Amino acid sequence: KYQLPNFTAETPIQNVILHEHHIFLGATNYIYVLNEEDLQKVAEYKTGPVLEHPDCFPCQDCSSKANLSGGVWKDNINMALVVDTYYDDQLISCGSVNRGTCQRHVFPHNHTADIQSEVHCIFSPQIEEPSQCPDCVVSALGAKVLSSVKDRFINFFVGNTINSSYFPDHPLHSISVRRLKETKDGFMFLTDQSYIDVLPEFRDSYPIKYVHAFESNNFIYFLTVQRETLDAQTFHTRIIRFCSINSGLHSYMEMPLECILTKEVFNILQAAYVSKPGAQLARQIGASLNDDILFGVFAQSKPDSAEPMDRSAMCAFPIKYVNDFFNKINVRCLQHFYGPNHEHCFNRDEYRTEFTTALQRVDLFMGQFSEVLLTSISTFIKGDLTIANLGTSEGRFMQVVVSRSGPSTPHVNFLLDSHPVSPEVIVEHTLNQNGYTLVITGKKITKIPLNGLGCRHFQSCSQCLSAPPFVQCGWCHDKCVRSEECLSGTWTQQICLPA
Amino acid sequence: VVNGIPTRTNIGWMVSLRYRNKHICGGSLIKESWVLTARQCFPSRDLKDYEAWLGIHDVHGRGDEKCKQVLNVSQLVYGPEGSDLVLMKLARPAVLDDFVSTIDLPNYGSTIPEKTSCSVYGWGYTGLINYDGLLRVAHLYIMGNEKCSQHHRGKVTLNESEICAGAEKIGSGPCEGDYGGPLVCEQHKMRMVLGVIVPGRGCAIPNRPGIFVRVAYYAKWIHKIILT
Repeated sequence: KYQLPNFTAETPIQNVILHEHHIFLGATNYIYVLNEEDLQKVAEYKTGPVLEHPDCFPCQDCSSKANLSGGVWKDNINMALVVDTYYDDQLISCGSVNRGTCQRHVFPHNHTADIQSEVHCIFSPQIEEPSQCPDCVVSALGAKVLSSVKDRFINFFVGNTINSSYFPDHPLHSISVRRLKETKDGFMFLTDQSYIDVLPEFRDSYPIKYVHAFESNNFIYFLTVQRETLDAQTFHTRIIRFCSINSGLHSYMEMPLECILTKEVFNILQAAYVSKPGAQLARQIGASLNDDILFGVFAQSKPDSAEPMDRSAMCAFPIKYVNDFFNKINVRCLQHFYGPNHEHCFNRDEYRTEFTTALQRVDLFMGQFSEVLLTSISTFIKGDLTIANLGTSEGRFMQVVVSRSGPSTPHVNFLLDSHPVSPEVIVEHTLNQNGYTLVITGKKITKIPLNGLGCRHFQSCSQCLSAPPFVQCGWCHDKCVRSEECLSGTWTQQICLPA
Repeated sequence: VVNGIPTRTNIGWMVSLRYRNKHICGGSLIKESWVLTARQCFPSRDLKDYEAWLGIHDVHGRGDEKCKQVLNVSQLVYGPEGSDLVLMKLARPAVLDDFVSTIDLPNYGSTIPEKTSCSVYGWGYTGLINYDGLLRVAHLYIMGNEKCSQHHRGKVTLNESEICAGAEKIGSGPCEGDYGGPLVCEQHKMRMVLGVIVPGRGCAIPNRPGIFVRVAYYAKWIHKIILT
């Protein structure tokens, strides 16, 4: 039982951002602001329960229809949360509710907890092509939003699960790329090549969960769970990669990914973090001290389904190899976007390519976790060591060392609040290679230090001197901990005085 | 352009770039067959979709039947990796009456003294309920980069290839639909295009100058493309 900085909200936490020494939780009907230092709530802003209506349009609000003839009151799930800083510093947040319509909170030039005083909804009315809806960003039923500055424009890349609720004049797109207007009052799609959509026919058949997205090496990557093939029973994780451009989605390709036990396959990616490796791991997996690797915590499918069983395995893909597999000289065509029939698909910027074989890699834990459901991963370097921060459906949080050579057992293992661990995670470093992870559990965010922890559970000097050396604990008179974190002039890894 | 006025009459170097039939961007006509403009101006790669209207005053050509010249675009030549410059070749030279003129250009190494007075020009956004569509002009003075960095408060640091102009104490300046447009100054005697409008970090923010692209930094390259 550990004792850590422990903030609890009154509603579930979807999303989390750290900005200028504050923490912004994007929550059901709420956005919170906590202090980075102690996690005390400084400010709230109520995105609060909101009323849906055919007549009540998407950036205008209404208690002017509250009495209702066919209008429902609705919970405002946070889907996206982006701090932007190219323009004057602002929080951009995108709820599930008014056809997926973001608002900006503009921080005044000193109070940073002020999500509240200047807030504009973002929906410019559509006049050239009244069919389109570029201010309809997020999907109520699953979105990932990744924002990046490019060519002096703020760009938004967006994965959206989509369900054939044929919305007249406000459709959603499965992946897409749109920029803000410098007038800050609307997004725009640059050309008709800037979205790729599941075909109307398959929009239900079955869908595409978007687990993760990240930019690296001048491509944008999405991580995804979907349909080994259409109307084809069994599920599946892919990468999606395309050129980082405003102008549209360019070199688009989805390639399957396989995690295996050693074939025992883990086809449902659960969470993923991207980081550089430490030397030990580096050497082992193809290396490069300064390379991006995708750590992915996967899971085994309940047969004929997409729901995960309590079987986990994590395994790591360096994006440098991902690209090789994408680039090198076979290749199918995008069955869900084109027809399975008609041109382009009977042929070979312009084309959209599926891959027929996965890039496979083996569990790095070797089954260490093949009886629990890992739901969250994060990663860091300590000297030569690479360390996973793991999270579980049972609520367990644990720090492990990543290695092929060595089947390591976690040096930290314990219960966070009985609610499962959330895949949405923050890691932030501080000088000299420590820092902390922020870790969401049901509706509580916890500030687990990256480093000292694996010592705190030794209740006695002897025991403490007996700990795994890499953790670097010592005995500080009455407690067990690493040197920096020890008060007085004493501290050993060798001597216990007659207590 | 936000917080500027209608231009008395039309302006010779001014070019409206049009993608898929509506106007999208400004452009300075620098020689009979060359419009200098910004890269953020080309969503398509297919040059079919574009068209360059010359010697106009009304963004929609409304006043100007007797001056308008519409030309197809034959080539795009993007400038060096850093820049957002692109040189547009039109498929047949513009014909130079009084309504169509080229603007001059700086010498490669050249500077400009501070507080040198300038103008931006455009059919882009004006924040007006009903923009009448006429060319608009806003006046700025050239600020140094050294001060310009401190006016943007650490948010940006300018390359020797960027240049600043602002108006004293107020909000005015180019915006959406203005890009590719000229920042034009004068000193020696005549008029030169000295910066190229590229997207900012907000339109007409009171007391935060606009950063444009130093044409002087790129003049060599421009010349080796246009002179022929």
